[PDB]
Amino acid sequence: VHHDGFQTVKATIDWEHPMFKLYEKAKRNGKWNPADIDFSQDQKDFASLTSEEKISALPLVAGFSAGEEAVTLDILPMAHALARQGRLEDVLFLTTFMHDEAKHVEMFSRWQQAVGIGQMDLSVFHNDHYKRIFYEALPEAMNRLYADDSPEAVIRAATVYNMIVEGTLFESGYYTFRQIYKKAGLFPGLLQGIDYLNMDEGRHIQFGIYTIQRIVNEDERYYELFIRYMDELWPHVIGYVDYLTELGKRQQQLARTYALEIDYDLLRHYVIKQFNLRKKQISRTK
Amino acid sequence: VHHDGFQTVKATIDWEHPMFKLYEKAKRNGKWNPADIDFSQDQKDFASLTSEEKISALPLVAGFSAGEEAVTLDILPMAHALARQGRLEDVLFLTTFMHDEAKHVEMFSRWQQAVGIGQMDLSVFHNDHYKRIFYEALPEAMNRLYADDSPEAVIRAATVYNMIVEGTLFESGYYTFRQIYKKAGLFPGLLQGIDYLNMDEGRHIQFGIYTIQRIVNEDERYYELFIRYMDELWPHVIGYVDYLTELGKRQQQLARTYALEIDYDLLRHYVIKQFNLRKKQISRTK
Ligand SMILES: [Fe+2]
Ligand SMILES: [Fe+2]
Ligand SMILES: [Fe+2]
Ligand SMILES: [Fe+2]
Ligand SMILES: [Mn+2]
Ligand SMILES: [Mn+2]
Repeated sequence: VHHDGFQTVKATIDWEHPMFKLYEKAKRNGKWNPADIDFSQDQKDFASLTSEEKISALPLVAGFSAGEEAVTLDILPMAHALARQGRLEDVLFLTTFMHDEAKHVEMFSRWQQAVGIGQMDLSVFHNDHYKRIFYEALPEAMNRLYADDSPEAVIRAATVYNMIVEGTLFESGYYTFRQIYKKAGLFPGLLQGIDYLNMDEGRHIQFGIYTIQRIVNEDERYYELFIRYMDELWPHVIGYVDYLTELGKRQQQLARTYALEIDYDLLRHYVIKQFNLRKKQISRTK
Repeated sequence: VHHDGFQTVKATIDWEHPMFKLYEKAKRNGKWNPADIDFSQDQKDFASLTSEEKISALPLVAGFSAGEEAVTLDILPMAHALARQGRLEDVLFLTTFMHDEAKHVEMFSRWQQAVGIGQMDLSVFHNDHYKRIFYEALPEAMNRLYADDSPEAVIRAATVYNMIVEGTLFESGYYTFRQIYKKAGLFPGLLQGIDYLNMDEGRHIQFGIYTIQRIVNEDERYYELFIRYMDELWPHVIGYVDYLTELGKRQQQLARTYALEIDYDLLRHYVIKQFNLRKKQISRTK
């Protein structure tokens, strides 16, 4: 449907808008290029691994590649909904969000190619709970926005996308990967990639917090909605975590070899901790 | 609706895809930031102008600010349609397309703020023909893709967006602005902005050419469709050009003052020339 007018012809960008300020930061700090990462050492490292050390790494890489791909694709409806509501600064910021995700998908896919598992189908490490979140709930909640951009639909989208997928699962997965492979001294290029990624994702969660909070601010009721959508997903979050935990426990060599005490009961608590932490960034009134 | 799987878990990005290669170039050459442009001289220049020299510049700025805003918003459905068709490399490239446009809107809006016309409503320089293209035909053709992503709907979208708006009108408008204000020595910051912009837009047109050509390649019939949608818009293109021409002719001082022979009959022929040129980049068979 038509345009009514244009904000930058009638007025200007709102230079003080919190999302314009996040946009300015995204440009300043968003310069990294996955094509510049030297993966030659990751290649040698992965080859040097035994065939069962090799698979120890792959479940997490399978959850991330798919994860980054899904969120690259599934942010588009948010951008549309907010655009149609006239929230131009939000939209400007979301262009950097989307391009960041594109680079995240790119980065993992380059790592897979370079270490020589590009031809390998990693779908086999997505259990039913992973599919529920990434193959199903994430795209259902975002796509809904094309026909329903009610406060309730926008809170639920930002909750599933930003608070659970990015704010709980990805955050914990970055922590985990660094806890394990940084201590072993493995996969320097990938870890460099993860670090850049982790920095981008700091902005992304700030958009979700801003979005959920500005809706909650209109009406307290929406707070209980937020808490509820969080608790609804939790079973699928921990059920993916158990599945991974249980995979990694039946492969103990890399932990033995590189001699790393993978405290699964410490990772598990980080997930639990991230989740509660996200709840605390939304207040019933603010 | 659900995801079936993920290309970067089953396989990798198609590193040889023409849109992945355009994505890589966009990252390398897409580093400019409008926030870094020094507009202090543009401010002094605009103040130094007489009040009727001042308005000589504004119609074109009004067509561009709105123009950049519209295309920032109206590329989203293309990204969605291609995403839903599984064209991941296209989508990656389109993240850079969208962010480029965000910066284009940003750049003009900064120029308006800096020269002190930010509070001025420039909508008054959008005649009926401009509205037909930008307020109406552009968003109708893009949004259609949400419900109809037939070859025919995708060709028409790329034609209106990339071949007419960007490939004909914007291209000509950049040429014009540089023909006039570069020769006068005015508005150095804006021209710097326009130059960066013109470089980004080289990639954008290559996506539209790629998109139209890959559809035409399936079936010659679509070529006549392409030519026809081009010819349908032309009246609105030249009717905006006459309106501008006719504005600039009833303001002759800046042309007198800065002593520039604004050959309107040379600009007019550039528009005609860009248009035919775009037709020639699509072949009935290739
Ligand atoms: Fe993210
Ligand atoms: Fe289960
Ligand atoms: Fe463009
Ligand atoms: Fe007319
Ligand atoms: Mn990401
Ligand atoms: Mn542009």
